[PDB]
Amino acid sequence: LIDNITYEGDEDETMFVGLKEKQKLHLSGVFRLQVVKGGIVYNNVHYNASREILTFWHPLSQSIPTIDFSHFAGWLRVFNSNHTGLLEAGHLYRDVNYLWKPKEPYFPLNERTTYHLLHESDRIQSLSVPGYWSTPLEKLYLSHKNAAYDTRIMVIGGKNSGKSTFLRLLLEKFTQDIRDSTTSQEELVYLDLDPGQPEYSLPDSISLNKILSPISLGQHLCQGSNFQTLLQFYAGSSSPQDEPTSYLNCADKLIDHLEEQAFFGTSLLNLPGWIKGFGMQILNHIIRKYKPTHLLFLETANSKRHLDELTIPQSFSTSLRDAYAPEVVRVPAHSLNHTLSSRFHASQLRTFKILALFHKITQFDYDFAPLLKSAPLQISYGKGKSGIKGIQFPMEFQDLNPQDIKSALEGTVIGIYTYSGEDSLEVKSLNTFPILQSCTSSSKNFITLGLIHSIDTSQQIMNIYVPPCHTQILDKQPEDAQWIIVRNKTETPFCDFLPSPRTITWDDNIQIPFATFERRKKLEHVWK
Amino acid sequence: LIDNITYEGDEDETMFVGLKEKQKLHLSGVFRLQVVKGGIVYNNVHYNASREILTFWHPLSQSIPTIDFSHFAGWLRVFNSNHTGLLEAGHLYRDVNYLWKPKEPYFPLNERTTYHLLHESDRIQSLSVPGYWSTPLEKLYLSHKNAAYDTRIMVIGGKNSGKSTFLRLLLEKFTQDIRDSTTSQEELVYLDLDPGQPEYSLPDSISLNKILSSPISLGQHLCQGSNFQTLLQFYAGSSSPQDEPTSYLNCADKLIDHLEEQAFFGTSLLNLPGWIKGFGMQILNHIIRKYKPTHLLFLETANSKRHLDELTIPQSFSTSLRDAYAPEVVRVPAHSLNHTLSSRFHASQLRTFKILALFHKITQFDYDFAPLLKSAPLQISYGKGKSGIKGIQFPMEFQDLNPQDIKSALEGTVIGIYTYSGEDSLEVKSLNTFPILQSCTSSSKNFITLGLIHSIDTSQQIMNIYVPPCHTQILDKQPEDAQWIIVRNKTETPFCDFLPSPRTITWDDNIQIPFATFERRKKLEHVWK
Amino acid sequence: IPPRIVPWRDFAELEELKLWFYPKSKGTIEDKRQRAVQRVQSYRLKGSQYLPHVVDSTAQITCAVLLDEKEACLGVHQDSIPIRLSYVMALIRFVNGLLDPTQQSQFAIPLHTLAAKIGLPSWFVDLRHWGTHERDLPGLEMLRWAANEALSWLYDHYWNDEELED
Amino acid sequence: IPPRIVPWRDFAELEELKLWFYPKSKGTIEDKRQRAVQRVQSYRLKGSQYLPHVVDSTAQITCAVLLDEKEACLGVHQDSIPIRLSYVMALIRFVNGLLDPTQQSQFAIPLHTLAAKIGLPSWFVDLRHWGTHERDLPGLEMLRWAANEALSWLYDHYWNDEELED
Repeated sequence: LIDNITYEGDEDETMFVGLKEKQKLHLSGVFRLQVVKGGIVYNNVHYNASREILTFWHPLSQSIPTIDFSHFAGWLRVFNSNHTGLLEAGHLYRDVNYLWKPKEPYFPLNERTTYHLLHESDRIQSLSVPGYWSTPLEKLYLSHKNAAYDTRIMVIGGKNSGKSTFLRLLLEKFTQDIRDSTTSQEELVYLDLDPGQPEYSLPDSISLNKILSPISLGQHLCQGSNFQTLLQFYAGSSSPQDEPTSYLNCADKLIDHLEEQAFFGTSLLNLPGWIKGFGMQILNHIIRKYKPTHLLFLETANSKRHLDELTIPQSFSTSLRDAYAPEVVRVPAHSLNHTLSSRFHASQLRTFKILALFHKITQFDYDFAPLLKSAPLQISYGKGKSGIKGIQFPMEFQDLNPQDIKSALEGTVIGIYTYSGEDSLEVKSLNTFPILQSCTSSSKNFITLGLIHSIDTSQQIMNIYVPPCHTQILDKQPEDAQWIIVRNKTETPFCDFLPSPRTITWDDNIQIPFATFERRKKLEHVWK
Repeated sequence: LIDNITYEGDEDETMFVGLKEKQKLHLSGVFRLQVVKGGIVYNNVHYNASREILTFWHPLSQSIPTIDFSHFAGWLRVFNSNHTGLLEAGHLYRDVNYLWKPKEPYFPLNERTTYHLLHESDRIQSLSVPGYWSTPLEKLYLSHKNAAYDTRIMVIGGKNSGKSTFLRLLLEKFTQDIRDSTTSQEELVYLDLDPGQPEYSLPDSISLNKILSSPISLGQHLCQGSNFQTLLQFYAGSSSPQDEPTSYLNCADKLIDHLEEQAFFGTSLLNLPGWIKGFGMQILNHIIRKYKPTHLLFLETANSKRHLDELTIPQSFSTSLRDAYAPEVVRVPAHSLNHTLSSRFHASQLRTFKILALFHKITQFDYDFAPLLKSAPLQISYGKGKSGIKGIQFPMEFQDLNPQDIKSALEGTVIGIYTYSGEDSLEVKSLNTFPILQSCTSSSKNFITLGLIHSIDTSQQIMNIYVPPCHTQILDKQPEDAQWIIVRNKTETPFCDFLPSPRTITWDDNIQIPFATFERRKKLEHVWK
Repeated sequence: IPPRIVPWRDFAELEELKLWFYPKSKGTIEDKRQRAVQRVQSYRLKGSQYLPHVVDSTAQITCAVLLDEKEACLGVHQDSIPIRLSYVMALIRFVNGLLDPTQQSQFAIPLHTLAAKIGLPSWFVDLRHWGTHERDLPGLEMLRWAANEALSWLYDHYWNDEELED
Repeated sequence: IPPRIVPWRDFAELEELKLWFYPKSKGTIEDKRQRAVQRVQSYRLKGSQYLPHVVDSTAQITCAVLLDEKEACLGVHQDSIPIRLSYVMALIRFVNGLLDPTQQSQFAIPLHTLAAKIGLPSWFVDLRHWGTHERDLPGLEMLRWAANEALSWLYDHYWNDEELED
């Protein structure tokens, strides 16, 4: 197909596109659409646009939904993103440089442009909506409006199943419906219970989030800012397997918040895959608790043999007294059709989310210079205490030498907490480090992640990195509030722990700790 | 190719053989032969016809060697050995019913003969002597007389490699040289450090024992032979040393020193457990420097030998003694036998027969294979002092065995009886009137015999127990003031002894059998193996 | 039916072990699982080849479960890794003695469908390599959850189930 | 020569770790072998992806060795079933981490060949089954002598050698 005309300037390098008859538009990157005429079909849905801006996120990590043209009637557009420093994310972490644009496309690259056309030459996957996959989902929407009651949805599927895409599609078409329906206050709530692949949540965290115009779709790698986080908890790991009942306790606390606010309307949640493994046992309690109106399974040729007893044993008729309903359906879907990684491993993509969190000035601004350049805002931990009153460690590291604590914390991602309800402090002191004893402390508020830079025992302070986005949420908080540090197994990004030349020149005299440059001795291989 | 001289010979079923016949003699069983004229060859060893009696043990467990004829010059012969009850063990143990006779022999079987003739018809094979082992063996012949000094041979080889057969060959080779050399008073002292497949020692035991030149016995008698006298023994209590390595090595270290205590000069033998692939590369290294092996041997070859190369070289020393000041190394093939090593007789299947035959061994050469339950067990009064038993020893684990559950643990279990030597003080902890060695140790005790506990009476403080009647009355020779120790280790009591077949012994129907159950095993209770 | 040697002096002794391992509606002062473990310790002493694997595993898992209950001064050197070390062999020996023996051969039915056949849920197949091959030992909570699930499994399938087929 | 993250700040913090692990002192103040394990336990906090397995296993084996050395009316002398399980875990993980990573060395090559390449005794290969695929756990002293052998091998082939190839 012949490319359309190009309109340079004045700002955003807005491009106008014209397709003869109906053509699949392949555009990658973050970009905003304002469709003056014609009908947009993004995955067999109707988006009639009249002077409304629609933000699109199309990472190469997932298959990009092509934009189809439909009547009626046609034949600023694809204007540039408001985000400034997201693309330069390739500079700091060089395994993510090709997430927004392809490697060697059949088009000239431009630093100004945050979107790129893909004319089938890059051989990348752009597989659209399957017909067979559309029918089971289309059935939920005929039940969305005539249900006359709050609708709770669970979706079940391991990694490589395509659960996230299904929930995304549900989200966009639900938000289209609620905008269409006037007046509908049934603001849907997304309840991310998957620390393995965060969506709408902080890294290694669990989040009940409110989903609200402007238009955002579909996969934004938690950077979308289309959601408001109602509540969150810090699981502290990428797998609930490490702390099963702790994750279950957090999920129980989160789901109960839904009835605490007495919300009625659409609400979604994705459980961690757990197709094979302890998942049989892990899902039997959360299905019992959340009272799901629609179960959904995607194992098919996974195969499905492992995850079979859950539907019969864990259903327990209908948990809800008012819903008094259940659903059990199976669909066949292996998305994407090509390799799941698509040159983007789940662990490789997980590092990007942490790195982008620590480098975000605000929702629409990004600055990906190393935080070593940035000032580390400090907090004083005391015996009183004012500020930090306790430090928590995972249970198995509860008997630890006071001398080593200083070396353990530095250069580690941690979770900052507020005591919330007033109670006894209940903290033990080890080398002036107020280690929280016996754990417990069920009532806490999780605010943000933190990266500990250094600890000064004499001054009793800690130079610590927090994402600039939250500031001044930390400052906009009562002075007498007690503050807790929870250091669970969250992995700090390597490119961020120690920068390289061409980023920071450092100093010749300065000796960098926790990093060694000598070639590893034989047998120093790390178990993997 | 035709059977000849099937002489009845009234009782004992004596028979004669044609000597100059071109067919080699093949015979199986426990018999004894006195050759009249002409030379005989048993395993390339020549025995003269000077009217001497030779006892022969030919189990089917090992490959049975043929008896050859040689000049000069020929053409009571073969007759039953004085072992009345040994051949009837099949009545008690069903598996060992065919140890001395084949299953279908293609021969008229007679119940009155301990020996049976086999000629190419049965499944078994005769090993003869391999040519490959011959040359090092005939060289090691030459290092006995020409040595003019003590020549101690230590032989290593894995299970099924055939160390036992080579060591036997060597043992009769030396015994023959002893008989015909005057004056040769350097009688062999065998050193069985192998409890897995022990020869010349008690079940699950270790022993240094003198080898008697006469009467003549060849070659493998399943520890039932009378050609050896035990000098010292220890109760390893396990089929494998790996259960108690440091103890085993200590049990080894105490044996070797005994050899210097006698100031013994002359030929001595030794076989370690195989351990071709595993811990063995270290264990040998403890006593290769201790035993001072003048002629170390290796057997595995295409085992493969990849394991016993680096350790043996590190263990070997240039000169560990003033006199010897030398060390020897040789490698030979391991293929023995040509057929399957089990030959329907597994090591675990034969260890059970040895344990069973121990408890039914009445005297030197008389066996009564009626079930033990008919025999009356004897009793000892374990007490507070005590005079009967001063302490019961257990392995390092099982130390929290609580007082009220000790009794049912002991009954039906094979144990090792010990005498406590000159005592500086006693070490005992009383749990439900059971005296138990709390700190173990106590290395001064000496092992006497195995025992099988039948019952325990907590009130009368007595201990009904079975001991092999062969040892009786060796227990009585011990002084009354001597203390007694009961050691429990992982030795498997024979199943037939524990509960006999109902046909053998008739019990009152109301009598409950304590430690056995008749119900079908519930799904799924199965013993991990 | 040929008689089999069993360590217990009677079937009443096995009923008593069943009551001992799984207390009825009370576990404070009448816990009585240390002494049942001590009993199976004697069963091991008499003969390990006599003791069924399910009784052995019930005793061993309970060994570890009673192990992790130490909360008294003075503070012990233990850094909670020995408990994590103990659960892994308790549970792996448990799952292996159900799949491997009676009898492993050259032809072997695959492990997952073996678990399906004997009734073992397929997530127990995984903890063989969950502990030995993984770099870091599983969390104490996950191991506790697995042990308390396995003990209930044995109570449901062996201790309180009277199928005699085997 | 790309930089590597290591939990210890510098060589002077790992040099003293070697001295602590092998003090040559029986007891009293000079023995600081519990402290070495308490420090590798803090290394696991920042890790455990930076911590080499040769140090993780040196700490686990030493933690088990310190575990069985309790001699005051507490710990192991009352019951010695935990120690066998802990030694089995330490030794199996030590063997597995070197023999079967399948990443650093070429895959599908038999385990004995890798044991030959890295210099591991051939009998450490059979230490994998040891307590996993046999009915009864190995004897307590058989475990002690193997744990001490593994520690000596680790000290000889890692904590001393000047090979930096890997």
